[PDB]
Amino acid sequence: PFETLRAAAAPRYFGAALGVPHLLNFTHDPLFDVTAVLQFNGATPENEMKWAYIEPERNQFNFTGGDIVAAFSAANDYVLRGHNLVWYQELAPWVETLTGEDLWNATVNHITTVMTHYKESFNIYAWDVVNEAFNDNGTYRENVWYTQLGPDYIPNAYAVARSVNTPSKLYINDYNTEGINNKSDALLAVVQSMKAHNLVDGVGFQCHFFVGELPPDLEQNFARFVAAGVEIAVTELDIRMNLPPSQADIEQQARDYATVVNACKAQGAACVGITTWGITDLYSWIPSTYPGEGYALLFDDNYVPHPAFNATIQALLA
Ligand SMILES: *[C@@H]1O[C@H](CO)[C@@H](O[C@@H]2O[C@H](CO)[C@@H](O[C@@H]3O[C@H](CO[C@H]4O[C@H](CO[C@H]5O[C@H](CO)[C@@H](O)[C@H](O)[C@@H]5O[C@H]5O[C@H](CO)[C@@H](O)[C@H](O)[C@@H]5O)[C@@H](O)[C@H](O[C@H]5O[C@H](CO)[C@@H](O)[C@H](O)[C@@H]5O[C@H]5O[C@H](CO)[C@@H](O)[C@H](O)[C@@H]5O)[C@@H]4O)[C@@H](O)[C@H](O[C@H]4O[C@H](CO)[C@@H](O)[C@H](O)[C@@H]4O)[C@@H]3O)[C@H](O)[C@H]2NC(C)=O)[C@H](O)[C@H]1NC(C)=O
Ligand SMILES: *[C@@H]1O[C@H](CO)[C@@H](O[C@@H]2O[C@H](CO)[C@@H](O[C@@H]3O[C@H](CO[C@H]4O[C@H](CO[C@H]5O[C@H](CO)[C@@H](O)[C@H](O)[C@@H]5O)[C@@H](O)[C@H](O[C@H]5O[C@H](CO)[C@@H](O)[C@H](O)[C@@H]5O)[C@@H]4O)[C@@H](O)[C@H](O[C@H]4O[C@H](CO)[C@@H](O)[C@H](O)[C@@H]4O[C@H]4O[C@H](CO)[C@@H](O)[C@H](O)[C@@H]4O)[C@@H]3O)[C@H](O)[C@H]2NC(C)=O)[C@H](O)[C@H]1NC(C)=O
Ligand SMILES: *[C@@H]1O[C@H](CO)[C@@H](O[C@@H]2O[C@H](CO)[C@@H](O[C@@H]3O[C@H](CO)[C@@H](O)[C@H](O[C@H]4O[C@H](CO)[C@@H](O)[C@H](O)[C@@H]4O)[C@@H]3O)[C@H](O)[C@H]2NC(C)=O)[C@H](O)[C@H]1NC(C)=O
Ligand SMILES: *[C@@H]1O[C@H](CO)[C@@H](O)[C@H](O)[C@H]1NC(C)=O
Ligand SMILES: [Mg+2]
Repeated sequence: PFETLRAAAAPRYFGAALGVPHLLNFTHDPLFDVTAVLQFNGATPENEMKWAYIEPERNQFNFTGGDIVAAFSAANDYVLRGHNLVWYQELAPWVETLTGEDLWNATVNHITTVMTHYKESFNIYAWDVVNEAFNDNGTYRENVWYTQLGPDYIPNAYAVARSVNTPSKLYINDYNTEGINNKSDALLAVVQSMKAHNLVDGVGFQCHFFVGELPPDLEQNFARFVAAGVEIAVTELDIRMNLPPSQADIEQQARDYATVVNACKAQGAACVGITTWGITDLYSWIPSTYPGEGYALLFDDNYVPHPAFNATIQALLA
């Protein structure tokens, strides 16, 4: 109280994507784990619970990576989000050639085995069961499950997740759904249905934003999901800019983080937390995905806070 993100956010959590290779780099880069403990009280595994890592061959599970992030989280009594179970990317190659009932059987076994493991071992607050199931124009993404099983795979996946009987909230997660547009409309219609049918609890908004270009009706869109009766969370926040960073963009980034915080706070108890997709710019996915862009997180390459850090603290407290 009130100098850290985690303190300022209470009773909401303020989390970070944590990668196993950075956590285990404590010797050479202690500030990563130190900043995690001092500033954050939520965590999402960056990669190692994804299908390609956790079930690399059929019915052969590898929990090592997920267990490391979960244990770090448990030691610090973080809010832990499981991420993710059904997603067209970072999918083990053997899945992509399965057809029909065979594909569905593999998927049921994936969801059930992974969730049962973490039910018995750790406290998972929420699971991103299905990730990125829609296209920008509001149609269903034609991934392998859609192609083989049709649109019903989405509620069926939540049905399977429910049958594990964990105390985890079940979330659906996506990007470009943060404003009011075709994609968020489509997501909302499906969420309204699934919520009616007791299948989903939460909606995750990734919020991979570009500085000074946030969605115009961010808060209003959050509000209509909350009106549908789900909780929401900001799940993968970063706000990127062109490098080297201009003074104007650094200042605007501060305003943009505050804008996201305020859109969350406006929902009261229904918005449970904010997670940034990483801790420091030094390991951000952005400069390797968008060359010449970066400076997107709250701490720079030397773990010195951005001006956005102060703006986030102030918005959380106010
Ligand atoms: C289930 O899921 C699991 C979890 O995901 C999977 O397990 C993970 O699998 C991945 C992929 O294979 C693996 O990542 C790779 O690891 C490679 C091994 O690196 C480690 O070991 C080497 C070698 O250590 C030996 O030698 C040193 C000294 O030379 C000694 O100190 C060691 O104790 C050890 O000695 C013993 O063995 C030798 C013979 O090997 C004997 O001669 C000796 O007598 C001893 O018996 C180390 O050098 C590495 O150390 C680095 O990282 C650790 C952190 O864990 C640091 O503490 C350490 O200081 C050092 O850090 C430096 O390197 C890192 C990058 O590695 C830098 O970031 C950092 O700045 C430092 O410079 C490890 O301990 C590794 O080689 C490989 O590297 C990749 O990147 C390089 C670029 O450098 C590329 O060129 C390569 O191609 C690779 O892509 C990569 O990181 C994970 O380690 C592994 N486990 C975990 C927990 O994630 C599992 O496979 C899966 N199972 C399935 C699917 O079945
Ligand atoms: C575990 O912890 C360790 C820390 O102990 C982590 O290692 C560090 O990892 C970071 C992130 O990858 C690296 O930062 C990057 O550095 C490169 C340049 O690196 C070269 O130059 C370094 C500086 O060299 C001078 O200065 C030193 C002393 O300061 C002198 O000793 C030298 O002689 C030079 O005068 C040098 O230190 C580097 O180290 C190399 O040394 C060993 C041998 O010792 C070599 O074998 C290795 O190859 C090792 O690299 C190296 O020579 C920068 O270019 C990077 O900046 C880009 O990326 C940033 C984000 O990552 C971004 O903010 C920047 O703006 C910039 O991005 C821009 O440019 C990109 C070009 O690629 C564009 O793609 C992009 O879009 C954008 O436009 C970055 O700063 C550290 O070098 C590294 N430190 C060490 C000591 O290794 C390690 O990663 C951790 N591991 C895990 C798993 O967490
Ligand atoms: C809204 O935008 C979406 C996304 O841009 C767009 O959806 C795309 O539609 C086209 C067809 O109009 C899909 O193209 C393919 O058509 C062939 C048949 O010729 C199918 O075999 C494809 O199936 C996929 O699966 C194959 C394995 O069996 C793979 O080879 C590959 O993954 C194929 O894509 C597929 O139906 C295209 O896949 C989709 N894209 C996505 C992301 O869903 C849609 O047309 C737009 N609607 C509008 C503008 O009204
Ligand atoms: C998406 O926008 C287009 C305009 O190009 C519109 O015709 C269509 O009805 C919209 N889709 C949905 C699902 O609202
Ligand atoms: Mg706990």
